[PDB]
Amino acid sequence: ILNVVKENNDNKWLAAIGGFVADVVFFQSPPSSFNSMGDFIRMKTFLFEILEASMEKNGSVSMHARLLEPQ
Amino acid sequence: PNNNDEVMLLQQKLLYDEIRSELKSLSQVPEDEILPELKKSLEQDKLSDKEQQLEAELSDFFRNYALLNKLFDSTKPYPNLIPSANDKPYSSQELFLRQLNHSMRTAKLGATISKVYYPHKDIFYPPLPENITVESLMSAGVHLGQSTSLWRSSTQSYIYGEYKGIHIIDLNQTLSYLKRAAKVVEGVSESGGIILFLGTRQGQKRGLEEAAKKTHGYYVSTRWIPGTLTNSTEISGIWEKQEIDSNDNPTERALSPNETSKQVKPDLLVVLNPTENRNALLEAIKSRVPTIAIIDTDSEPSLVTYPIPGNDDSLRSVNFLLGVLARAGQRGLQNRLARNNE
Amino acid sequence: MKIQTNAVNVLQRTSAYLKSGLLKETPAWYNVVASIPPSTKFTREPRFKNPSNGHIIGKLVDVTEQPHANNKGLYKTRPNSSDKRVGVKRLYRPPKLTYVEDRLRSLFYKQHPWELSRPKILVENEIGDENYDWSHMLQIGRPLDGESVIQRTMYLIKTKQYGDMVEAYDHARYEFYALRMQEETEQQVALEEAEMFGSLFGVSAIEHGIQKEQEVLDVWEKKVVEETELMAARTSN
Amino acid sequence: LPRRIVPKLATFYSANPNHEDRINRLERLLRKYIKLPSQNNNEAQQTKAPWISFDEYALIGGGTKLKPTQYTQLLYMLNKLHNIDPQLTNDEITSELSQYYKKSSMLSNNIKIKTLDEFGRSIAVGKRKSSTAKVFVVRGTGEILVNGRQLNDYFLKMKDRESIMYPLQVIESVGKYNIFATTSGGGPTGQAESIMHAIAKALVVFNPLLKSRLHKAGVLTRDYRHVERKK
Amino acid sequence: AISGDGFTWLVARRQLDKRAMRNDMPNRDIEYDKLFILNTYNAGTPFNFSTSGVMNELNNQYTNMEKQRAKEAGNLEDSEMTAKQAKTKFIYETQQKGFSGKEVSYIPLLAIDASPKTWLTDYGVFGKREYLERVWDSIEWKIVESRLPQRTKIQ
Amino acid sequence: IHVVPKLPNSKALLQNGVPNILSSSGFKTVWFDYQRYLCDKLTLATAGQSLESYYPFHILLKTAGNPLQSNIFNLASSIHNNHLFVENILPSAVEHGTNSNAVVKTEPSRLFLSKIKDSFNGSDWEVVKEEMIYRAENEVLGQGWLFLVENNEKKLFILTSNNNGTPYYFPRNQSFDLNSAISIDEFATLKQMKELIGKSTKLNGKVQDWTMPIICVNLWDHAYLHDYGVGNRSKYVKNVLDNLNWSVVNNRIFSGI
Ligand SMILES: [Mg+2]
Repeated sequence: ILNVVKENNDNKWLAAIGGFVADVVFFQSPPSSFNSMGDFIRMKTFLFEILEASMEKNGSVSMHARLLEPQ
Repeated sequence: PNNNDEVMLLQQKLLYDEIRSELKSLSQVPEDEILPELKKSLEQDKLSDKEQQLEAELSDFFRNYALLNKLFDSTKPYPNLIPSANDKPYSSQELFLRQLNHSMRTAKLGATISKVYYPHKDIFYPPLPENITVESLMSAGVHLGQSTSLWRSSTQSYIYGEYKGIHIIDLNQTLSYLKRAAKVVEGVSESGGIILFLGTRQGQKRGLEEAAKKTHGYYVSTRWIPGTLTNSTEISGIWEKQEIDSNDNPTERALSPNETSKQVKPDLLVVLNPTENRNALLEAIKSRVPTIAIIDTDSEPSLVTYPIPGNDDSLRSVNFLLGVLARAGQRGLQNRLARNNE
Repeated sequence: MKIQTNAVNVLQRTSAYLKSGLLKETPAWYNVVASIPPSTKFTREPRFKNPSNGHIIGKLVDVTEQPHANNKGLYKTRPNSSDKRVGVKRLYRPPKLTYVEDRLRSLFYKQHPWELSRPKILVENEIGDENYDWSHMLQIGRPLDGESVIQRTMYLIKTKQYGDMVEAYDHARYEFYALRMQEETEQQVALEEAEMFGSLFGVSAIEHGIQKEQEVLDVWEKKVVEETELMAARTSN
Repeated sequence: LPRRIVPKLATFYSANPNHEDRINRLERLLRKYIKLPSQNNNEAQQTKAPWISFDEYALIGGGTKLKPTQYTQLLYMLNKLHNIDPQLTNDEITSELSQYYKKSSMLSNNIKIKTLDEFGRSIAVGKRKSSTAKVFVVRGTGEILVNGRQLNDYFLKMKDRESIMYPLQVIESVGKYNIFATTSGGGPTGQAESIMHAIAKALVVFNPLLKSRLHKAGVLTRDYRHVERKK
Repeated sequence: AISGDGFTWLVARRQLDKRAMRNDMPNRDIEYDKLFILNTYNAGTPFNFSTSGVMNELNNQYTNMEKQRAKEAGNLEDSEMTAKQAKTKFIYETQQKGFSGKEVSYIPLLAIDASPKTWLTDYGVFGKREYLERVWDSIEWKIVESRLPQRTKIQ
Repeated sequence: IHVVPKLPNSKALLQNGVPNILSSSGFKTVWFDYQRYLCDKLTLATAGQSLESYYPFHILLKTAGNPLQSNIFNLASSIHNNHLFVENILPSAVEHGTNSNAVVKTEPSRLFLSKIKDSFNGSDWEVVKEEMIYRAENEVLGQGWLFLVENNEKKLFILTSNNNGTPYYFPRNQSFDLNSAISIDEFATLKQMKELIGKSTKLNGKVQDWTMPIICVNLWDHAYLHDYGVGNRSKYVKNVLDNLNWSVVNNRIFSGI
């Protein structure tokens, strides 16, 4: 997870998965490690689920993920 | 079938280790424990006719090969391997030799490789000048000249065209110039002349050393001392010269101090990177030494007797052209040594 | 730099030394150089054709060869200013080599940017050994890549199966997609089949990236902390 | 039949033909035996590297022409060949390396193992300033005599007494030895520290494995400081 | 792509991941969400209900057995064996879950044999693709359509 | 380009096959056709890449640890294994084409029969062959390979692989078929192997394995079907193990001279 606050104006955070920047949708709540870590959240590795992958006309890949949290 | 032979040795080798191990055990025991008890036994024993045989046979056997002998004088592969016990696992050294055995036999099973370029073969298996094609020269990158911005327009006649911001050297001319240069090397080698290979760009040493070795020539890979030819007595007089016969074998004749100070001038100079060796080229001109050099698009052709148009920046291109010249020299040397035999 | 004279005339200067007697003994190279004379002309040579596209260099189209009107509707009755300028320089300037394939190569990699990410080896093996039949795209000895498409397109236009270059190019592109899809499946399936028989792998590509990112993110953590403490002290001023 | 004079070395025209020829010979060996593994005792830091001095190599490596970096290059290749595993080495490598080993075979060492005497005593001498001390260390119960007198009588300063005890305190053997120290010259400090130095040197015979700890504590180093005539 | 023995299956995911009263209504339970292609190797089955979780189940036995031997030894757990086994178990589970529940089954509709036994005798070493081309031109799609479940029109 | 190696006495092999094991048609399938099939696919997979200049054995080692190069690994492993099998079942490794030699009586060496007794609790070679035939029939449901291997501890043991499983590198032996059910003991072996691969510090996650094959038997349908038929692979393995070329098998055991 790159940012500790959802992308401004967007309801989704950003993740760095496999050399691509994806939009991560959380189940309901954001794990508490976010507030705790803060701006160092990128220092930790989380598990994600890749929902879909799309291709835009600019030649980018629109990867949508889901922050699988231990439960 | 004959394994027992080796087994017989190993048996002795094991026994030898046992004898040595317990020789060291008795070296720790105090003499007071053994000596007096041992002497007492002899004081309580009586020598027999046979016992006496060894009383003097061993005295001489120890007075001949231990005392009155000359302490000095006026399995071939890996002979220092310490084999491990048949129950113990392989040692690190044995695993290395076990892998080497696999590498020779099994490691190359399954397929052979064809039409693949191996860099070392340019130096060790150079082609003959007559078998060189434009394709071969092009495969080595000899056609790739300098940036058109760095053009020395005196090379115009060697240029085939410009492509991707560089000048393309005409390989048809490179081949003709290379063949002419190769014949010169062969001639000088067959005549017994001194051929010096000069190249001071990083990585050229390996090619330069092998070229000199197979032509019985000389090379310089580090630095051309300015004055090596024009100021030879102040630079090279101290180094040793030698006399050789027509077979290039040292005659062993001691040389008079007069003969050991005389300038020894190369009969032919080959320069891999002439743009960085202006000093050597000018000395060659001053000393009337014919020269061969690879001439790139930014290099001056008239500074050398026999130019070879070609890329001088790639080690593959240089080593390809050097290899051809080196083999040409080798053939000249072999033809000179053959005419001496017959 | 001046055209040098003394490098190519070593034989003649040496011959004067020998004839006069200044040099007693003939050098070993002397006979060899005499039999193989150096080239000593060092001239600039004209060229009348571009070897790449066969364009003729040095030809002037006379007004008699342009009898019909031009795109503007006007006839040409006299030489223009360009026709009256001497063009000797064009004879001596190294011709710019051009190839139609270069245009297609740029197109292919503009349409398929990620083909650039497939590493290419520029080191040649032996150009003379290439025995390729471009009736098919796959060839023994070379990879499947953009060049396979370009050479296939040229064969189609050369055999006149297609007339327009675009149509031949599109035909080759689909052949390329089919081969790329069969290889993407052979690799996925091979991995799947191996794991099903007990193959174990230490580090995956995704794992390799995570480890490398951690190494960088650890150094970045230290510096951030250090530079967020110098700022606090410097700002306190 | 016809004879001619040619340069002896292939590197004749180089800056240092003698050094380059020797380097080439070593490089050939390192190429021919590139596969041979290296010693794993190198991690154990085997204490063997008797290579000739820069000046000695200058006799054979070009004399004045020899440059320090050229000597450094020779050592990097001599060590690499030397560090090949002893079991897997061959004669060729050893033959080439023999010419570079510092010659110290005709001569021998001057050190004989120290041992306890007929009465179990370790005798060592120490010096500090102008003072000297000869101590007799034997296994005992911590009894000390200085010139036949009690320690508290001869040395009034407790810091001098503590200096004498320090070597025994390092090996934690204060109550395991009887010391009979004899000292002369200088003053109380020189004598107390000269005894300290002599006890440390005498304790190594009882257990040579503790020499490293004694050296690290600094009791085996002879203090060189003495009164200097003003200059 | 299959190197040795195996089968390429045309399957239909069963939209009955509820597990409640499962396999009680030959129509309400025979409903297919989406079709898929699946490869099985050697004697592998395309159903996935009788074999999903096998490794997770065996993994949990191994950890418990190792944890009980550790207790006999008397060890204070570990720094990352409880966090590594947990992650291994959490991934094993999340990768076998269904859209709603964790009962994902598949209905065989078609199967192509990849074993060399089938095609080596008639087509040779180089004719597997020729075999697969003639297989496609030899499929009676009536039998496949018959096996097809009824679509789950929850949409 | 990877080319099919030339085999000794190839004219005889193309006329009378391999006596007592394969016919002429059977040998054309296993070697002249399948080896060509593998080498061509390997060349297409590796041409234009650094792997093109490496022999198949080195390719499999280089690619053994790379999940997405498994296709290249399978081709390299199969190519190496097939020439290991064709080499120890070959009438004569030396080319007696102009010598017309018809007397090749090769028998197990003393070192081989000494290591067999040491590693198999005194079992004879004949008994070990029966265990090898049994292991092949019960552990290799489909395609695979049967090996007699030697490890770093001088012990000969039997390894079976599924499809193209290398004997050299235990993480890729493919000795357990996970399509079917596995016992807790087999899962323990897999779990222990995974732990060893995780102890390696290398960024390539590779371990050291010094196992080497001694005998190779091809259990693929390309080797037996045409001559034996479905279900008769145990009669094929029996013939192979009874007609091995022991000049090659003996040379594969390290002696140390
Ligand atoms: Mg250049």
